[PDB]
Amino acid sequence: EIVLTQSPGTLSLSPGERATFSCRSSHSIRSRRVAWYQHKPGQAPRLVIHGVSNRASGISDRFSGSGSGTDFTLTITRVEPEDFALYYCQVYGASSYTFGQGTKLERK
Amino acid sequence: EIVLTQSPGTLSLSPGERATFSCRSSHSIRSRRVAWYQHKPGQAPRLVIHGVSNRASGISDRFSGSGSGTDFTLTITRVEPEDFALYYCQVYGASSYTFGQGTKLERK
Amino acid sequence: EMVLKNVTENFNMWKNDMVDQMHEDVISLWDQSLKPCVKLTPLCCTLNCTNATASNSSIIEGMKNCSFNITTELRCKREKKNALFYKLDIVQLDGNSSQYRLINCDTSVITQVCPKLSFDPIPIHYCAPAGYAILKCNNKTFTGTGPCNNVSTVQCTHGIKPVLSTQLLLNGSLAEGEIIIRSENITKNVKTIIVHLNESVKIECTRPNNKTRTSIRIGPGQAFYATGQVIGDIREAYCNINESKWNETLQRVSKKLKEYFPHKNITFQPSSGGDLEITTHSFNCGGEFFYCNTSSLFNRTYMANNSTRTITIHCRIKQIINMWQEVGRAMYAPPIAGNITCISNITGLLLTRDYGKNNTETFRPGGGNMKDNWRSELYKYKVVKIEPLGVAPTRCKRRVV
Amino acid sequence: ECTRPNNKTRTSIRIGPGQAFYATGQVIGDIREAYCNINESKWNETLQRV
Amino acid sequence: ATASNSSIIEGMKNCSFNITTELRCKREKKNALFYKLDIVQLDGNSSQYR
Amino acid sequence: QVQLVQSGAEVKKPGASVKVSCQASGYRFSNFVIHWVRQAPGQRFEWMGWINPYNGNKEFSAKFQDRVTFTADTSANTAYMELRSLRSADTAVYYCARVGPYSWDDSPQDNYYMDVWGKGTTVIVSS
Amino acid sequence: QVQLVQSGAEVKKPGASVKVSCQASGYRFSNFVIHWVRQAPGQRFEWMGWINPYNGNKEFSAKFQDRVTFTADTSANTAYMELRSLRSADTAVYYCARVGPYSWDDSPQDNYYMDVWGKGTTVIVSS
Amino acid sequence: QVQLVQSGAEVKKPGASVKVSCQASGYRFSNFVIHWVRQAPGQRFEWMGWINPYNGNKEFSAKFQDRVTFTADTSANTAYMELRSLRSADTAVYYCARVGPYSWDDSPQDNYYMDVWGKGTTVIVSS
Repeated sequence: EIVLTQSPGTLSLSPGERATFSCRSSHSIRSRRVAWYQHKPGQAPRLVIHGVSNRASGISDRFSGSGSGTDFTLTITRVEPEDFALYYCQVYGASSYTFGQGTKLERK
Repeated sequence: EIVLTQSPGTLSLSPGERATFSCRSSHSIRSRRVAWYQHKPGQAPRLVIHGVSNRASGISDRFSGSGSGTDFTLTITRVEPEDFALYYCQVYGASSYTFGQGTKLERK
Repeated sequence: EMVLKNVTENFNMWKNDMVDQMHEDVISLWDQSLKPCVKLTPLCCTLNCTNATASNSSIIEGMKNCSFNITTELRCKREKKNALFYKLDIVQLDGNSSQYRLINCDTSVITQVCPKLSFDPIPIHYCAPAGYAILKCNNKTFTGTGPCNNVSTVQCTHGIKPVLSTQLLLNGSLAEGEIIIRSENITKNVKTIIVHLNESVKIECTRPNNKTRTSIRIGPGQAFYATGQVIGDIREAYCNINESKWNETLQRVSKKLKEYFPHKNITFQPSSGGDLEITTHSFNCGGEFFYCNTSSLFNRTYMANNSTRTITIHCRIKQIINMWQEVGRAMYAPPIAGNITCISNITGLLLTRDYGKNNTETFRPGGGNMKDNWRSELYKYKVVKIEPLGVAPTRCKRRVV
Repeated sequence: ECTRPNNKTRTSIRIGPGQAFYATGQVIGDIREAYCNINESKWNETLQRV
Repeated sequence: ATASNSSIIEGMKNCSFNITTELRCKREKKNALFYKLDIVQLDGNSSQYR
Repeated sequence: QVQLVQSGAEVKKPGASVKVSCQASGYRFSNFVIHWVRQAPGQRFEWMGWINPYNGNKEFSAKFQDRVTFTADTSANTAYMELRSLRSADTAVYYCARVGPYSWDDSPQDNYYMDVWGKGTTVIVSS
Repeated sequence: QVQLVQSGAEVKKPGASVKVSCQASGYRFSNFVIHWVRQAPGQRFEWMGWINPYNGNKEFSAKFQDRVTFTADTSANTAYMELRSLRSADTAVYYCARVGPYSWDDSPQDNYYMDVWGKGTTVIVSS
Repeated sequence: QVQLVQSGAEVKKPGASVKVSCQASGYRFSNFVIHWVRQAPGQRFEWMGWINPYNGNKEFSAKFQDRVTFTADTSANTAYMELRSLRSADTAVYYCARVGPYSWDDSPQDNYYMDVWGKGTTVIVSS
């Protein structure tokens, strides 16, 4: 069983500026079966990235991710108000599911 | 297979004296699966103690025993003329049966 | 059912043939159903373990918690998994100072029943095939052997319940007349005696401890199902019987038994001793196989010439079984979540008498040869063949041409 | 007629559960190979006949 | 094999083998003896039998 | 559009069982494996298992094998779950999920990321 | 009272077989496991095996399994033993024995101590 | 006298199969195992396998097991071989063989040395 740690716990940003998040794993994910997701309270949560780089269907082009080995990343080119929400990283596949603690994105 | 050694080889006592016997073991019997028995020639042998401390049915209160680990003991509070006989220690059960050499209890 | 005028017929229930096929069928179905379930041979390797600790408790003396090396996935990972068994499936010595082993696995292959299959008995009728028939003795006081003054016939017997039980016939039938005591007819000393009541006495049982379940994967598509953490206030299992009705029951069976043996004493007594399969009243209910110290219930002694004061018996439970006392084979039973309650109707006893002594009989439970269980209920029945052809004289004749 | 004169004692090895591999152990007695015996002259007549 | 009262026996191998003594664990050494014509051998820096 | 609709909220007795349903729309229910996911307040989402309506195959986390059971019905467009021996730690929001489509270029089980979810259901452990 | 009665004494040929019986009284024979025990002159007792007349289950010391065989009959109240391939070392006194009763408080096979014996029988290997 | 006679020489296409026969005389064909042996120009002989016409048991060098097949017929006094998926390295002279007679003192498989051979057959892999 793998464990994930996200950082920063909170990133405070107004609309327009750039955002970058990191997710560090207790192990190394050779397979690239990595997925990042979004959540707002009161709504069903939402997908953003799967397989490290494959953007989800219908989600904006501002989201993008990269990584290899143990360090996995998500960034926003320019934040907008709807982006204020929690974001989580995941390792998935072959009886090896685990999530992260979540990263809060909120208005500066 | 476990090996036992009794001591003393012979104890000489007149009626009314205290007797104490010892039986060693090559392996530690953590389970208290021990028994002591009596034998006279020309007669079917006889049980004394089983389970280290539980006395056999119908046997006098003069007999008693104790022990732990790999050192197991038998004793007599006061000897009487009927006890002049051989006394034997045993480990038993779970395909681990074995006997000692014996100790002779005889008139001083 | 069809009743027959003026028929006298001999039955011999001790030698009756359709108990043999009862036993043969009963063994086979467990054999047939059990096979696809995965086996416990890989776990039989010896164990290292200690005294268990229940929740909020410094000790549980009724338990043993046991650590074991077991193959997992397949043959290239193996882990120090842990669970707990009960002491009866656990023995200790040989090899090293702290070794422990399962009780039967050295001598016999062990299997656990597939957990979805149920042990509970159900009524089964038994029918003759084409060209045969079955006879009964509607007589309500039949001894078991000799001619029978009232006989009916039926295609299928009434439903019978394959209840596994020793020391007490439970979840069974009742005699319609007085209490019937049936025994071998050759000699005073007999192989077994069957007493069959005409009124049932309730037995309740329970195991109050709340069990929770833990699983260990040996196989590639199978699971061993293990017994894990303990929950709830700990007690042994126990059963409850009405006291005064039991006093009347024991007075009545004695009253009939005295007709055979008219001298003053009868002595009942507890078990004969030996190994557990006889010395404790055994049955199963819910999903686990009870074993009860019956001794308190048969301490009474008699000489010739009603929902209160309930008696209770300590009852203690096992998971590995020498079922049908078969040579070199055992069954494992998985645990069941939470507490289990139970009710049943006691119907009779399987008793045995000792070698006689001066002016005193000694009757205690025993026997337990599993065929006695069915001989106690199949005494009515027998099977017989039809010969449809016969020839006679008469005044008739055909025309030659 | 045939005979195996050497006396053989058995030794047993437990592999299995309610099972046992049956092994050959110590040899006993004056050792000889197994042999068989046939009447000579009757055999000569037998070969002449066939 | 050293037969009784004999330094040799030309018909017998005495044969030592590893085997699982419990159901599915505890490898240990054990010995028996066999006839030649169930036995073969070639290999190893030192010899090895089968 | 793709949506999964869940049962109503639940508050159930300690030691009892909680059973939940998850009905789907916008796609063929028999043709996507389904997850079950739980989140305690402020804690990690914890994975539980998956089920495949097309062949009935299953696999659980061994932590929950003794506690959870799934089943699905092609005629109902709905998946069911059942959690037994309920304890106070089970107070959490529960979810059901759907995976994305498998492209022929993909490696096995690459798609098992959650593509779509339901709105979730609250489960509380109380007398 | 409890007693086990044995066959008469034996003097038998080397390489032949010796057979011994042990008939009981005072209890139900079909309900107690039975041991067999030997003692050479001045030596230890050496355990041989046990048999359960209830079911006929058996267990031997592997030292003797090729050499010894047991059996018992419920209708005879008697247990039989068979020792094949006699040797001079087999000259010894032989015994049959009984175990004590199992209390429900006991753990498995704690009762297998010797509760009662027979008077024994002399066996000598001679021509 | 003893002789083994073989098929004519072969030149066959790359990737195809080559099949060879070996007919015997002077002895009962069904009562001797038969070998197959190859030699490339200037190289060692390489074992191929053996066959026992009496039963049809087969044993191959694991180097060639996916490539070679044997069979024999008792009514023809002839053994057949087939080598599939020819490559240029297969260009070699091929032989069939016969083993010596077993004798009472021999251990098993002392006699599988080559007692008699045939004259050989040339095989070349070319278009």
